[PDB]
Amino acid sequence: YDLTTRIAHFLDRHLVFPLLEFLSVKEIYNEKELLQGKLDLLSDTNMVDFAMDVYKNLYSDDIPHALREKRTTVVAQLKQLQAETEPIVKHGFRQEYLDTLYRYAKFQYECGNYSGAAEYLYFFRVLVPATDRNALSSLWGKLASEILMQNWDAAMEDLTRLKETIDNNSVSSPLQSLQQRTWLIHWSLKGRDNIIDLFLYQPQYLNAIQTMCPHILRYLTTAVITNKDVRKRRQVLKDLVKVIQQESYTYKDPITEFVECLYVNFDFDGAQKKLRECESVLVNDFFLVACLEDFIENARLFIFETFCRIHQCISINMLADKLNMTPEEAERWIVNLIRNARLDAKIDSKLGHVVMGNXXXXXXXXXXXXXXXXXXXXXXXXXX
Amino acid sequence: LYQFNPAFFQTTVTAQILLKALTNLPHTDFTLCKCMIDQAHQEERPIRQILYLGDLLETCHFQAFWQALDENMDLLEGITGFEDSVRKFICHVVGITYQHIDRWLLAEMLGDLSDSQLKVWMSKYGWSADEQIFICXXXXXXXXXXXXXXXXX
Amino acid sequence: YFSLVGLLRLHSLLGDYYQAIKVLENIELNKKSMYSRVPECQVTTYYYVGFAYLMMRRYQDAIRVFANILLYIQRTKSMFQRTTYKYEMINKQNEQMHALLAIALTMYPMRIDESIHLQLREKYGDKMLRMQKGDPQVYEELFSYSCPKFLSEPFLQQLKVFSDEVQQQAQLSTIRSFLKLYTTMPVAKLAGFLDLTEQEFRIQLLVFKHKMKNLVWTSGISALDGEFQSXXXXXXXXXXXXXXXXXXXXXXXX
Repeated sequence: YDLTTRIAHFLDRHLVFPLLEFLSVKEIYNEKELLQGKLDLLSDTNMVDFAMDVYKNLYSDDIPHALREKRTTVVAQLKQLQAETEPIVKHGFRQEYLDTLYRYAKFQYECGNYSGAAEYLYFFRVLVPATDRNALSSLWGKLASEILMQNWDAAMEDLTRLKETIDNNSVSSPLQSLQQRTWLIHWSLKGRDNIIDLFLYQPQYLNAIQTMCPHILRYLTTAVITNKDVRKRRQVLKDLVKVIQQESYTYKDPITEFVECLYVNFDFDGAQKKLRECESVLVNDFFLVACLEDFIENARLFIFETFCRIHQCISINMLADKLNMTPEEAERWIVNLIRNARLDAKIDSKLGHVVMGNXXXXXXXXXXXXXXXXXXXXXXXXXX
Repeated sequence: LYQFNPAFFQTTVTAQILLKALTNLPHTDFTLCKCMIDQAHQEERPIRQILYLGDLLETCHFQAFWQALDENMDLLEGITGFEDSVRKFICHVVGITYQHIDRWLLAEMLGDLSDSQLKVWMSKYGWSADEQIFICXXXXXXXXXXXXXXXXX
Repeated sequence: YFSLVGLLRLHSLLGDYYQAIKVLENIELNKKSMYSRVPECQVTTYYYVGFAYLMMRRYQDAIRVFANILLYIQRTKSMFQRTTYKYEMINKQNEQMHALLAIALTMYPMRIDESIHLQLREKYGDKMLRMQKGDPQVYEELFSYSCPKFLSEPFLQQLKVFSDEVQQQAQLSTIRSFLKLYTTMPVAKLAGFLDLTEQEFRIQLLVFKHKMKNLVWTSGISALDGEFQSXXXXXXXXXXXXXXXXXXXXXXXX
């Protein structure tokens, strides 16, 4: 995939630069695109720490003019805001003070000092004229800064403060924004079964701010598909396949759409080949990178379970040959899966035979029949 | 008498009563005795230890029993045949829970016996080694007719 | 008879189990005198019977006596409704007795009934859920939190003995519930299921131990292979047909 479009695609500044730096650090130190674009993008802004890093090797050559100007303009801005806030604390007006807290927050954020951006951001608590706009926007900010400082605990916290807050409007997406933040927190924190529930829930039809439109499609999709323990047939069917709204996000990244159609349709080989194909790109995703190996393995386990429950006796060697993936690798994967107790697969690699089992038998059916009879009797008693 | 007249509680006699009760498993003797001793006394040494040993026997953890059993325990010395009585219970359980059993395993469960001693117990219950020690219409129709009639009605 | 029952209860509180049981055995007397004299006395007798059953290994006898004192869910799952005639304090005592019976009641059959019992309390419903889960960790915690209920005298119940015994029986039931029905079973599947039980080594031991109990049957256990193997039918069918007819009869009669 081209970087220009990816970097272009995400509105957020952190995504714009942090993603470039991730792609650069994440895959190859040598490649130009991560470093050139990050350099040029950083030089458009007030953070010299990021700029200093760019100056360092693997980064665009250091320029004296860029740093001195940024640095000095900052000194000036800090003095200005300091005074203005002094004066605002001393006209006795809440709105001005709130703006100052917000403006110190903005200043610190662009300057790249995140702790302070957070502190002065939430300092606007007391001076909030109203919880819904003064307070919920404070939430959106703590959410941005917390995501960027990598505390997703705090993200959930201000998500519950925001969505717990009494005034809620159905029309506003902010519902959308908060869903996205929560989804992201769950995803960063077996399958969560929360992340997907969140991402699948709605589309604002307005820019995510937090989540790439493709990002929501892929995160929702993969998290769901991997939720064997949590997911209902509906969860595969109800909340993804049948879900018309989510279709919008899905049509954005069609490779993922077909991946899910493949899985739902029982062609797990196709599905897993798509996944193998995308793996290298998905390892470039700043939020997804850490969970990739887990989600794919879970999907594979689910596929095995679908194969495994439907056949009493399996020719393992044939399956490995006919798998479309190497037989030895498949056997190794099964061996890894089994100890976890994910699969009740009865397997000897050497035999190549696999066997899974879900008067005694006859008694079983008889027992069930008796059970039903009991229920019927109970109903009769109730009627009486 | 001990429960009703606490000052007479005798540790040795109580311990011997409990140990002899165990020699009478699978019968309920051991459980009945426990019903006759309050918590405070069951928690005292060596009653606590004896109940623990009994627990291993009741739950049929024979290897654990022999291991935990301080063979040179004072109270056991005077209790004639204690060890063999325990073995009778074990063979009672074995006769019920095994079809075939490893010769080495049986000796372990009986208290790590020599092959010669094991032979004594196999002989006692008639067990022998194999490959190993060898251890071990019209009315209906009428009923349907009636049932059918009832259903129809 | 009332004096005997009270005396027996006193002995049980401060008294040995067997003598109290003998007193209970003498104790039962015609229902009718008790019914004429008061509503409560019969309930007290039922409670005493339930206590004896609880002391007794069988929970069946106590299950009947308790239901008669208080309404209980019947075989065939029909509601049993008790009379409200007895004096309100006596009725409260009866409700307490019913709460006690739940412990006996769960052992008797099934399954998740608390309909007569108030929905809001998590003390009994939570316990029912934990049993349903089949995982001890929740069960153990339920005892730990509601430690206070068990204690309610302290010497009389110094060690919580009965509750612990009951829980250990309760833990075993779920494993038997798979109840074999498989001619030959992979060891690994058994290990995964037995692993959940607190002892890791139990399956080598825990599985063999289950066979000794005889609740569940294991075939080929201790084998070199290491994989477990696992007119009468007509009678069963006939039995079912009978039940169906019975249900129909009740419907017609109704």
